[PDB]
Amino acid sequence: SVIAKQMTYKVYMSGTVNGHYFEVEGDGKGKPYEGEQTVKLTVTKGGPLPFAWDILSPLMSIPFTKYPEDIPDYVKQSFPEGYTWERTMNFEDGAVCTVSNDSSIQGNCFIYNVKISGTNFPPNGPVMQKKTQGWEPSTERLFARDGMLIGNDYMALKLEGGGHYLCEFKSTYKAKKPVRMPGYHYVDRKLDVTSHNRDYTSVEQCEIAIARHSLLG
Amino acid sequence: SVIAKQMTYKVYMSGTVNGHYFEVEGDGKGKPYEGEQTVKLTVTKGGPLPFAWDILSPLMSIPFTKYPEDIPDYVKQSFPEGYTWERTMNFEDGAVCTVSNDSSIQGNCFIYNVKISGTNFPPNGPVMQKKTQGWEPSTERLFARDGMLIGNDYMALKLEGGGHYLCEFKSTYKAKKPVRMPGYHYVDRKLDVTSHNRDYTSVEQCEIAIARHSLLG
Repeated sequence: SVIAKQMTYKVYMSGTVNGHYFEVEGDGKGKPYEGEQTVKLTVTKGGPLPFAWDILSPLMSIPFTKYPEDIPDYVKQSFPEGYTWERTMNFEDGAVCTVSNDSSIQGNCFIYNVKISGTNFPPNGPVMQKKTQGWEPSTERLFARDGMLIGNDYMALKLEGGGHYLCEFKSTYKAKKPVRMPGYHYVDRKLDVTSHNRDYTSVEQCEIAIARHSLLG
Repeated sequence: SVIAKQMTYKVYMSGTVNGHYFEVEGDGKGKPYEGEQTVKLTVTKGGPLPFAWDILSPLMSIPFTKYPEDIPDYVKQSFPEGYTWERTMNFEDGAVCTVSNDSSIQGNCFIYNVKISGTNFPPNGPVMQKKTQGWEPSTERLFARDGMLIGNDYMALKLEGGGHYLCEFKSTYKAKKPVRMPGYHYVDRKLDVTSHNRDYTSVEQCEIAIARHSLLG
């Protein structure tokens, strides 16, 4: 097993949202087998960002998911060779982000290369007016198809003054070598911003991610 | 007590799928506060149906959901006046159904009026070829907006041979008077066809439904 009980990672993010180019670099660590991690992000280009930080936070570490012994762990099995993923984020006011990731390993250090293209955020909307206050806890539905893992997740941003702003995640995770596939299952997650400077050009995040069966049956 | 701890209901369904008209009538009973119910359905017009029974099974009973004390029960509070809902079912092969419900109560019997319009089921697809083998248990994500309950569920039909046929549920539930709105939460469900005749003109189903918060602290 190339995945130690304690691990670090580096994330390199680049892309455009509503035509605004930026780069973010991150240093993370955690306990992959406990589904616990933390990351320090720096906006290295195009900060301060003109859009809500929250739209980037779930793009900056699926090896840090607690899997029980009876549910094959697609992502961890992929190492050392690693995996890629693609994701679409469909926001309820019509905006879309497309994201691609390539993940690899270097000693005790995962390396994530992530690219985002986001468009059609209304200038009106809570993303460009920064009215978001973090994501609700969520549950990804996962199942195996043609040797890839398909993920779906109904995510929701909390809005300044009470309501929610919805975002549908669709994810395709692809190991760079075939691995043992899981059955139909779920991952419960909780993602929080745990620190920031005033303009969110320096940010830290905590995540907890635990796989499980369906609760009923 | 508006809603008794042992209740019956009557379901009246009519609609069109790929232009085929049909009517279904049901007698149900269960324990609304324990999230347990059974129903006996008869296809009274247009039988035998030329499409998989499974696409109708989740359209014929949200009063029968076990809610814990701390999560407001939107649907039970709406009685005796009742509620309406609208649901879209979006299948991954481009098939779609739109559904509308109106519900009320009469003594110890709920009355459900449901109308469905479905189309675009391909002739060699699993619905028109009757290759489906029931729904996976699922989890509906619910939250409050402008006195209404918004629900989203990532559903999956099991197929002959072992894959899945995905369907996205989007639901809007509307109480007929103002009630105490719940916070963001989940309902887990398991729906089984427990008995049927060969052409599915007589069918019995069982359902379990339980509300909760996220599993993570």
